[PDB]
Amino acid sequence: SKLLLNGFDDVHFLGSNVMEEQDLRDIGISDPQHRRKLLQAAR
Repeated sequence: SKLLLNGFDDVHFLGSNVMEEQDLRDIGISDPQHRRKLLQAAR
């Protein structure tokens, strides 16, 4: 039997996870203050 679904399942979940992990860290890399800290560093 193919039994491909049994394997893809673990993947179907990883997706939402990879987003939840990047969505929680993005808030810190997209913060407003970042502009003030990037301006003095880029200047």
